[PDB]
Amino acid sequence: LSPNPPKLTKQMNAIIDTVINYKDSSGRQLSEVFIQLPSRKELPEYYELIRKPVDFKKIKERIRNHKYRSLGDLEKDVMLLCHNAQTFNLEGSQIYEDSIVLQSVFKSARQKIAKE
Amino acid sequence: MDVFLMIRRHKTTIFTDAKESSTVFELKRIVEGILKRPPDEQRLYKDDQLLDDGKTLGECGFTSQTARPQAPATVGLAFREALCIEPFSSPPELPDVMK
Amino acid sequence: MMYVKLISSDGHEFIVKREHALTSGTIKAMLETNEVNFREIPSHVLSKVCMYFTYKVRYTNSSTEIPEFPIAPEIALELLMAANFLDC
Amino acid sequence: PVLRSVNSREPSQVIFCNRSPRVVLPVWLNFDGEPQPYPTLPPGTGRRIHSYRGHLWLFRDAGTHDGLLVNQTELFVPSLNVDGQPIFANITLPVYTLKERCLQVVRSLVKPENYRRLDIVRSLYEDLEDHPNVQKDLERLTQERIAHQRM
Repeated sequence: LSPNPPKLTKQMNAIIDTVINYKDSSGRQLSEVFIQLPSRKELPEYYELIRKPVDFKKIKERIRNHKYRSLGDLEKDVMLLCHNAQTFNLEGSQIYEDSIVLQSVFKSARQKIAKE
Repeated sequence: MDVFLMIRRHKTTIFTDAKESSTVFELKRIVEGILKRPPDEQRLYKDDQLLDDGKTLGECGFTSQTARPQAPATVGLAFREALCIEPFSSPPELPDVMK
Repeated sequence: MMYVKLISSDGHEFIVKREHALTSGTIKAMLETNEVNFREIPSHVLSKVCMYFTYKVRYTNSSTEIPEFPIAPEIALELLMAANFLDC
Repeated sequence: PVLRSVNSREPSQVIFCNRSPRVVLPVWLNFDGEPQPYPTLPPGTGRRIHSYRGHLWLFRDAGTHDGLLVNQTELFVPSLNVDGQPIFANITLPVYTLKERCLQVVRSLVKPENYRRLDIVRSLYEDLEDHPNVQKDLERLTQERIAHQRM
């Protein structure tokens, strides 16, 4: 509800922007498909299997609303997105592999922010 | 505008096309080419009404919306003889599995 | 000349443009000269086939919207036999 | 696979225009060449949709799977949107062969269990049983594309 210390908010945005603007070795923006969830009337089987749905838009919304109170609270929601992606989608598919790299990029972005 | 016609004379059917702006006389020339009978020896009909040579097909009632390639308009033809349109053969009774 | 005569099993003659009759490979093979007799195809079926030739010539490789070729349920089977025979 | 969508980065706005009396099933070929059914279009309706340059589309009758034309051809490939302007995809009926048109009519009036009870030539039963499908046409359109690419 109330705003978190400005350093924390700036730290949260720096990590999320690094994860969203990330380009893999092939030069692709991996976050693109994870920005917005599939529509409930478009893929209802998603909301049937995924009990706690989340996307990069919902994560960015929780930073500005100050719903996350720490870098851990932010990490838990990014791990959940990647886990949900790895649950619904088949192993070996491009989307599945893309969620592995994004999850790793988050850990690297978090560690670089902690070092500063 | 193009009109699609079925010219009927007894057991003869000519399938042809023309313009709405084309005359009855012009249609008679097409019939002349096929059936080798001069336009003076010809009588053309629409819904059993005789058609004047000077009139366009559009003036006679033949329109593109009603004279379609897949549903041509009927043109009655008689020679220098009563206008006679002989019915075609009939399909069999519709099968029970098609009912 | 520009027209061919197709005669039905029951005696009816159908005079169509050469271009229209050429839709059928079977008719090409069959082509008094410019006259083709069908001992198996009746007049209600042959008429529909000629309407199909007109429809096909007019709408093939044309930019305009294409309407449905109508087929009443009662002729469907005989028209199926004739089209398979004529290869059109 | 010859017939597949390329991994395009270029977005393309398309006008899917149903100028046919059939309910249209839009079919997107994915990156593996696999057919993906998209939302159907009622007769005489248009949808502005978001696609990609180099993506592959096919159009079928949603109830029977009969093949349809799009801009007078079988395959639809979105091109460049000149100054944002969308690409017009005109979906029409093809000029079906009289034999195919007849097969569609008989299939629409007879349930499959009764095909063999029709008074027709033995071969026409197998022709009725051979229902149109995307995959059958995909093989034929693959060969035509290879032949074009070779010449």
